Amino acid sequence: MGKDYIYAVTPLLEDALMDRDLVHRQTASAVVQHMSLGVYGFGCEDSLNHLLNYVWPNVFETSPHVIQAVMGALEGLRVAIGPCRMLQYCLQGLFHPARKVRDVYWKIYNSIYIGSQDALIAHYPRIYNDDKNTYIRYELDYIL
Amino acid sequence: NLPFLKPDDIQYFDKLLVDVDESTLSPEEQKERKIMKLLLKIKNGTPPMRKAALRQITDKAREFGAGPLFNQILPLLMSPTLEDQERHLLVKVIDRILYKLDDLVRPYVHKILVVIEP
Amino acid sequence: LNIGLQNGVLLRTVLDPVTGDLSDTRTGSRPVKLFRVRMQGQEAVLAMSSRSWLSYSYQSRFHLTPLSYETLEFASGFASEQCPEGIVAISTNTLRILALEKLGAVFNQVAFPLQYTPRKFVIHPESNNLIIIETDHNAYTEATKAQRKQQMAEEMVEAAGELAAEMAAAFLNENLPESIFGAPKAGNGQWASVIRVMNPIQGNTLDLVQLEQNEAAFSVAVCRFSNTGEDWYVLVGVAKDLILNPRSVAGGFVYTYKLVNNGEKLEFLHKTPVEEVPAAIAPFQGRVLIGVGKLLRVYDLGKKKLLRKCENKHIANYISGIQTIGHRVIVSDVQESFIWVRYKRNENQLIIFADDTYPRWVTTASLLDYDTVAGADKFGNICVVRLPPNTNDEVDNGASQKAEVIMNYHVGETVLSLQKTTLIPGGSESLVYTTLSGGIGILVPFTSHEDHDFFQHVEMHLRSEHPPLCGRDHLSFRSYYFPVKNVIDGDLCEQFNSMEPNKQKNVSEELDRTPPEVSKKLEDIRTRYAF
Amino acid sequence: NRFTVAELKQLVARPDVVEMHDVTAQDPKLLVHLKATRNSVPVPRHWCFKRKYLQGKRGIEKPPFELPDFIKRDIDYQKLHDAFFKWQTKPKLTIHGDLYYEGKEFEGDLSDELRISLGMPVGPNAHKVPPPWLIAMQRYGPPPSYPNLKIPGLNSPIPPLYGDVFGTNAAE
Amino acid sequence: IPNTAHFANVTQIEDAVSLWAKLKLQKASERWQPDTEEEYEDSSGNVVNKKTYEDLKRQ
Amino acid sequence: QSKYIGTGHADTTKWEWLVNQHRDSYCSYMGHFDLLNYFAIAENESKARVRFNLMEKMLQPCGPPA
Amino acid sequence: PDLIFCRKQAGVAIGRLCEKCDGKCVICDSYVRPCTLVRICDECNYGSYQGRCVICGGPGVSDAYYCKECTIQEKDRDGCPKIVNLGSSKTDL
Amino acid sequence: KYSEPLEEHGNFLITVPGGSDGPSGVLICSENYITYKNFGDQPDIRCPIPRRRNDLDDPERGMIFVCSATHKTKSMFFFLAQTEQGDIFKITLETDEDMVTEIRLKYFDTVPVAAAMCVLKTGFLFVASEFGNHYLYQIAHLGDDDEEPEFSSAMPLEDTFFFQPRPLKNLVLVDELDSLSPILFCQIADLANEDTPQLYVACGRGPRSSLRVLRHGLE
Repeated sequence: MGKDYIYAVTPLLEDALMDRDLVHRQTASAVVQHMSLGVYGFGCEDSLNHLLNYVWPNVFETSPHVIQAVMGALEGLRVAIGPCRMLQYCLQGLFHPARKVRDVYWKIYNSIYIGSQDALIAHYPRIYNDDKNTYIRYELDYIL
Repeated sequence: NLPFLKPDDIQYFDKLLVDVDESTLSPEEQKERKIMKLLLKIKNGTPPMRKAALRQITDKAREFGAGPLFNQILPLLMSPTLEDQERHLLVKVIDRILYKLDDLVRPYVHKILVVIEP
Repeated sequence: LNIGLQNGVLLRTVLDPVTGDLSDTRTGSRPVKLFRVRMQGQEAVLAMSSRSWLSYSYQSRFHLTPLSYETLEFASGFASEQCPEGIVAISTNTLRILALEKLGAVFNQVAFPLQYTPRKFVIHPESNNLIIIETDHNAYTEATKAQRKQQMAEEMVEAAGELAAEMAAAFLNENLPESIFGAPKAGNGQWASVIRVMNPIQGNTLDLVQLEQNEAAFSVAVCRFSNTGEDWYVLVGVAKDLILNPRSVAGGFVYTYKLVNNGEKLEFLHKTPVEEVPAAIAPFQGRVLIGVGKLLRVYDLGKKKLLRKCENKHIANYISGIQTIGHRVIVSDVQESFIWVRYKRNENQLIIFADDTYPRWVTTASLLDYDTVAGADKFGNICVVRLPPNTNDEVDNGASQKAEVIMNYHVGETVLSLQKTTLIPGGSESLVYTTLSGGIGILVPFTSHEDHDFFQHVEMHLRSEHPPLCGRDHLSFRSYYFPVKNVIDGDLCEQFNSMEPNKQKNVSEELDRTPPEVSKKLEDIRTRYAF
Repeated sequence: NRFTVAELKQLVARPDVVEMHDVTAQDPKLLVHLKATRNSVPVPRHWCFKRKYLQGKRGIEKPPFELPDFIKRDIDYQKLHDAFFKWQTKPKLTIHGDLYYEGKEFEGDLSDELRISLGMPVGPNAHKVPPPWLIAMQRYGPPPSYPNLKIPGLNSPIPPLYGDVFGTNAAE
Repeated sequence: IPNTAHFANVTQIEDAVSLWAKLKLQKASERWQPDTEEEYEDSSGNVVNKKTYEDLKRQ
Repeated sequence: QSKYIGTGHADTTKWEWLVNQHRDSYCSYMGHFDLLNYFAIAENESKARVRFNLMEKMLQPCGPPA
Repeated sequence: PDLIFCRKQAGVAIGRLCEKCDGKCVICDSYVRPCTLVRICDECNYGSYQGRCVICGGPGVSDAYYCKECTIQEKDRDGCPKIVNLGSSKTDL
Repeated sequence: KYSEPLEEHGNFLITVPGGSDGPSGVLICSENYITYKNFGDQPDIRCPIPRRRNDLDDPERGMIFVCSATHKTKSMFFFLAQTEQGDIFKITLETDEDMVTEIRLKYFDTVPVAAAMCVLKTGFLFVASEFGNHYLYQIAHLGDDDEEPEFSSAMPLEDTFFFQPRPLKNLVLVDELDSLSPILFCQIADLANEDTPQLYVACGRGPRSSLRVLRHGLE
């Protein structure tokens, strides 16, 4: 029933997902994760993207009890949004110089990999070919 | 840092409790008797610390002696103190020993046949 | 019981002690007469009208198709020695006893053999003649095959024998058809290509143009030129050493033919070269818009070569398609989604206006509306997207203005051709798409929100009532790549007629409608949008 | 032991989105290639900031959540669903990749009220009532910045003018 | 050198000139793609740009 | 064995990422039907031919330092 | 409070739960809309392990299910969902 | 229990039926080499692929069987192996009941590319086309034990047995299943005088590729 009325509750969750406190963040992430699974494939991806825009920056949290509230949200958004956009977000930092920045990006990538293992195959970019190997997957650029 | 001992395992509990030096002064391959205490570590101890004993004995049953190995493994489970999980662990250990000691299990056929039958 | 009126209208209703549920349809504009026939052991209704139709139940489906034959005056069921089970139709001064062996099907096939893998069509409205291309990697050309056979014979004649010379001559003179021996493993890059121009009325190949053992073909079009006259000019693409895996092409060319013989020939006017393998062509306001590699160039009539009237090298990875809107060109990249660029004629500049977000491996596209364009993918999905309503075509990492996918979902096969057309005169035109597994398909838009909600509830109920026999969930096998949106899975929404009776009654009561009423509602869409 | 900020920025074919801190990674070319995605979304601005994006501007001065008019404008029978599910306004927020920054929120026609306050009367039926800025346009000529603008009296006829519309742009 | 966003993290001279040169107007977005092909022959010759054909047809 | 095979971690090399990419991108080629009947039309080979080619390419594709 | 699981080869053994731990899923730990039934491995129903709760680890009173928010996420397709860790191992009080 | 490398990467695996109905063993079919290997006290047996004589392709390509099949007679078990070209070979076997001795192959016929072949009883073989129409052929002749050259693995050589492709002799296409796949392009239009626009679909694959006008009606 959330698909019938989900755009009117988006700002109410966005204002709570802001940098307000350390306990008002798990609640918004849980609301998003329990609404995405409920509006799975019903045609409400717009508001889901609106909420994900805010839910993504909260990934950088050192609270051991506050990461799971965002990790579950990401694991729900991967399975209710499709890796074509979640991996698109998570691709920019897959090799970031920070040792504590890849620790979260690789974890989110693993969480988005076991789910939709072959679904994300037609979602990666065209890794250009270096002179030391054959990186480009030229076996998918046919015209037939 | 294994857990506490128990009076029911006093058959071979002289390794971590007494000065049972099998390598200092003892018969040949007496350390296999301490392996029975290691079997206690498989029974009394942690899950990984218990499975490590079986994983080590799997690569050491061929260099332990079939006679003493059987004489120490069969009475360990023949006693009435073999609990359900203890019985399962003893069965797994005997199966691993048989898979390691294939031809060596022939002379001990009169033992297990008298133990596994009841 | 079915009654047809004077016109093409005819109404059929189930039988009962009193009148029951009834529906109507046109088969029309002619005297709708009815006759009884014996087919498949049961009875069937032959409707004599402007289009002779046959209706009967089969496989739990009320198959109602038109008869592939001319109209007649009367009909009867003839079952005798010459025709144990057939229909004798009395036409205007003639009696034809005919029998059909088709049990269940919607489309009857008329086949025509070919030479290589076809990859494009062309509509010649002046003559209604089709212009197709055939191509295949690791193949041999006609003249190339002849030269190879002659060389093999000359090499075999270098033996001592020379007693077996007649055997070599016979081996070089025989002709084993490709259908019997397949085709030789003609090298790793040895390409074969040809262009054909035929008429669909028969198997009359009006014209054929072969090519060398390395020349290729990947696109064709039949357009006019504002500079030249009204003479229809064909433009065909060709590759040269387009070795794939690893991708290493050598060049490309565009052959301009004058469409000689009024549709049965073609004069080789100019072979305009290019440093990239072309993959598209289309008249952009009276100009050949060819997308070579990652550069879209609008060319005009060239007496010796296609003149680069305009160019734009802002293609993402590879221009594997193009569209012809009235004022914009919705190019279709081969690594990303579509980009609806604008070709300012006053400025004479092709600027990439708006791209998309998802990396859709576009394979086929079609302007479903003035701005909402649909397309297929390379994995099997299908996505129809449109730009926002307020988007001025002068303003502009991604383009200045961006659009989003409207309705996307997994299909099951690559939709090589998603054309917005009417499959049956009488209903609104739907998007008919092909597939890489032979199974054709249709996508019909809704008209009332009530029917939309009803179909959505039916699909949501059947997704838990009838589980897929493969073992995977329905949404996993329908949204395998992208989440479904505004697209009810008709493959499962109509698969309730072959379910358990108790489950059918439960699904009907949960939907607040009778099981027969639910079946009638589910078939109304297929009857108003299909044959 | 790695490429400099200039060598690793010139060897790449798209240094427009190059970052100084990114050149010290384990694979700078790989990171530069991945950052060159078509329409992806980079890391947020809180990568290196140690303020957590909330301690700096901790003094928020704004309402917590303004009640949207999509649902606010027995509880209600013929107006509850007819105002929230019928007279609903679509929330217009960011589209794809507006990743929340630290602040991210702090950074010929005239109106009737201005015409009433300026002392200009309403438009008559068939007469000449120009604004006082139209006399300078009738004396000096049309403005070169907007040649397609039409004014009543000079380019547009007097019977045009309707209400507060004292001008119309006619693009050719 | 014009103030471009790509030259933000740059802090040098020679490097600045190399960026202003290499990142200048490359082959992409050329001079409107000139292809005149004047009617001086009507059957051959199309290399005349937007200015060559103009001067050929003026006189 | 099957703990996390398919993806590396915080300091995964680019080559070791592309190797898993190709090794899990061919399984969607040898198993999926549209992306297997589409490659046998371009290369003009049978299903068994293309499948054996893809299987043999799983030894060390993408350019192996072997 | 990070609970561990067996995650072995899911055999043909159905799940169970205690009188108090029967509603929530063995993994999702929620009482909202159970979707599918949980299972166990071969070392989860063997002698003393016959009919044991997957959460309480004691007596079984029902069948172990998964939450609808945990089955749609393909979480049920993992190994044995038995709640066992270093503390909740076989040799536990 | 058994582990043994192979000289060539075996594309398929076929089981020699063991027990009373012949000995057991693997029937691997690598690139241009069929190797039968019964585990135990039985040596392996390799046999080259009898490619067609006077070919026109790259000779450095070892043809591999693109399909397989079998039948269950009283004691004569067959293997209708479809080579890469389409020449269905009736690869029989002969041994001393304890160790393989030879594998006599022969060009039984030449059908299209076999993606699936069901050599069932009642004299029927289902030649499923990898791309295009499928066939259900009736085995009229005996298939094996004819005047064709019995190619075995005991006869040494130095140069595969280039046998000429014989026409359909040991089989007859009883039925032709009209498989409209794989479709390559479609266009809906009423090119003819029919009020209902037909659907012109270019489909097939190379030589079997063709065009087809689909008319929405009962033929």
